Amino acid sequence: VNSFSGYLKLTDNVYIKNADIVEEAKKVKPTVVVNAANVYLKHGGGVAGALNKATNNAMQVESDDYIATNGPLKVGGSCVLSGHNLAKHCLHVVGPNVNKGEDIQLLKSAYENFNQHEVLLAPLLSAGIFGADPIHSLRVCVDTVRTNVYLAVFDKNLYDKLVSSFL
Ligand SMILES: O=C(O)Cc1cc2ccccc2s1
Repeated sequence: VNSFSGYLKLTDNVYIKNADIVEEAKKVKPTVVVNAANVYLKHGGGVAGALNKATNNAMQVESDDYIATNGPLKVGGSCVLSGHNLAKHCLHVVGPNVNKGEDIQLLKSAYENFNQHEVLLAPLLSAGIFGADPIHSLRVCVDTVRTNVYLAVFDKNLYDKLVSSFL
């Protein structure tokens, strides 16, 4: 038993809710919140900006130190950093950005990072401003992640569409 509330069950291990991931993280304070990162950990917009804004920019300060030491992530890759005021840990995962020309085939590699954590609060990787088809991203999630994933879909209309179209 855990602390997540009002999620629809999609599969044995995947749950979904129409929720702001920031508000969800503040309420639940999960062990792991997933950030929809880029390889530079430049948290300008979307989930990264909203999460970063909610940390008062501490996520970006930590991230710049991480990049200065380690260099950029790989598309499909991840790193674990602090969750600050939102979670124990933040798993920064780089899904391919279709709007930057990145290969959508790397989405499965991105979701494999979630398997290193027993429970995660996560967004829909490569969807929204990443340019991928969110229906596809949910299918790859369900077909790749074996650990317990709580998907927070921000967009109301998109949440309804994902549930109604889910096989
Ligand atoms: O939750 C949503 O509505 C769908 C989105 C996924 C995502 C990923 C990165 C950046 C923004 C967004 S919006």
